[PDB]
This record gives sequence, C-alpha cells and structure tokens, in this order.
Amino acid sequence: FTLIELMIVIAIVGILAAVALPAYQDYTARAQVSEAILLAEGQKSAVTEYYLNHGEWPGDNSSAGVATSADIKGKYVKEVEVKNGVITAQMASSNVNNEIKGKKLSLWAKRQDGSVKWFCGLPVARDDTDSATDVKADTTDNINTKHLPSTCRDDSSAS
Ligand SMILES: *[C@@H]1O[C@H](C)[C@@H](NC(=O)[C@H](O)CO)[C@H](O)[C@H]1NC(C)=O
Ligand SMILES: *OP(=O)(O)OC[C@H](O)CO
Repeated sequence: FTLIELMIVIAIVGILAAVALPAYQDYTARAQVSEAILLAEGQKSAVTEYYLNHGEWPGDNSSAGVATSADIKGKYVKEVEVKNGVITAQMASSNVNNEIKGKKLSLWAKRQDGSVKWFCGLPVARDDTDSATDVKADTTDNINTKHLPSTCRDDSSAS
C-alpha cells in the first residue's frame, strides 16, 4: 500500500466515528408510558363495581372509593384522576423523557348487552354520569401516537 490507502482508512474511521442514530427516544418514551398504563389499569375495579351496584358512573375519586389524584404517584406519573368514568394519567415535568413531558392518556369503558369493553388511547371526556352518554375528545396536553403501543391507540369513535 501507500500513504493514500492510510489516509483513506483514517477518513473511513472518522466517518464511522460520527454516524446518525435512530430514534430510541420513542422506545424509551413507550417504556416509560407503560408504567402509567399499569398504574391506571388498577383503578378499573372500583369504577366497575360502582357502576354495577349504582347504575351510574362515579363522579370523582371520592365517590369511586380511591385516593386523591395527587396521591396516586409513581416514578414517572404525577397524578391519576377519575371524572365521570374516565381514568386520565398525567406525566411529570422533570427527570422524564422530553417527548412525554406533561402529556396525558385516558381509559374508558362502554357497556354492551353481554359484556363490558375497555378502551385505551388519547384523552377523552364525558359530559354527565348517565350510562348511555357517548364520549367526546379532549384537545389539551395530548400525548403523541408514536409514544404508545400499537394496542393502546384507540379513538373516541371506537365502539
Ligand atoms: C358519587 O358519584 C356520584 C355520581 C355523585 N352524585 C352526583 O353527582 C349526583 O348527586 C348524582 O345525581 C356523588 O356526589 C358521589 N359521591 C361523593 C362525591 O361522595
Ligand atoms: O387528584 P385530584 O382529582 O384531586 O386533581 C388534582 C388536580 O390538581 C385537579 O385538577
């Protein structure tokens, strides 16, 4: 070889040293959001029991029989709230991935003639406590669909 080959080798080493990386931030965000999903999954029992025994959805945390919103906290979850039958979880503002800072996701259920189905995805709000009221969509501090698992990507019109 000659000096040209050595210079080419050095240039190739420099090229390999600085290369672009894929978006692992989305994967880390999904891993962190899984914790909030698990935390919100544990409040289904009280809501279901209240609906079955009273015939209408619970109004707030106190009526359902769970702790206050500011007390249901985890490593990456700030608060979990129940309002008219929907469970919304809000992330924290520090020591959390930048893409899911201050975002929310919601869980809600619909009653059928022989089963009760549960949905998970973007934030959703209900108007009153009636058992047949539909669910609208909320557009305040909404999480992005790229930070959620493929299973938890439901819409407000799902039935
Ligand atoms: C239990 O949840 C109920 C929906 C709520 N009731 C009402 O808001 C209306 O009275 C329904 O006609 C209760 O206030 C809740 N109980 C509490 C907060 O202790
Ligand atoms: O936890 P809670 O349902 O009391 O709500 C906390 C929040 O500050 C009120 O929106």
